[PDB]
Amino acid sequence: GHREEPYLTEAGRDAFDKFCRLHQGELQLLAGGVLQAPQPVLVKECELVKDVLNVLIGVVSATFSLPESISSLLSEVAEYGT
Amino acid sequence: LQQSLELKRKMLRDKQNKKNSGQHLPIFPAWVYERPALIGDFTALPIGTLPLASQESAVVEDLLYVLVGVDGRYVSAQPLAGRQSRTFLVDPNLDLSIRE
Repeated sequence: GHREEPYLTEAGRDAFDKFCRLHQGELQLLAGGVLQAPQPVLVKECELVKDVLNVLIGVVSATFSLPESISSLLSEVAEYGT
Repeated sequence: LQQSLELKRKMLRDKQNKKNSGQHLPIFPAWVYERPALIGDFTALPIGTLPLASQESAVVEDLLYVLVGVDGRYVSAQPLAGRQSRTFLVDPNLDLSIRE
C-alpha cells in the first residue's frame, strides 16, 4: 500500500492550519499588506476562555484593559462583560 | 504614636485643673503609645518571574499574612507608624490574572 492519500476534506488539524495560513496571506495581498494578522490560532483555546472569564468580572485581562476571524467571535463574548 | 503625645497631655491638664473634688489622675506608660510592637501592624525576589502554579500559592500565603497586619514576603509594607491606616504594595510585575 501507500494509501488513497487523505483529501483536504478529511484531514483537519494540519491541512486546516495550511489553509488558514494561505487564505490569510491571500487576503493580506488583496489589501496590499496593511492588514497583518499572523498565527491561524495562538495563544491556545483555554487561555483565551480564561481571559474572557476575567472580562466578565469587569476588570483587566491579557487581551483587553477594562483564521483571523477570531476577533468577530471575540467581540460579542467580551461585550457581555463590558 | 509619637505625634499623639502632645494632645494627650493638653487634654489631661484640662481635666486635672477642673477637678476640685480630687487631685492626681493616673496615666498609662509611654511604651503603650510609642511602640508599634503592641499593635497588630508593626530576602525578597520579584514574584512575577515565578511559574504560575507556584505564584498562586506564594501570593495567597503572603496575602493571608498581610490581612492581619504582618508584613508579607512579596508584598512590602510601606512606611508609616503614626495615626490610623497603613498601606501595602504587591509587586507590579505579578501576573495579570493574579494581580487584578
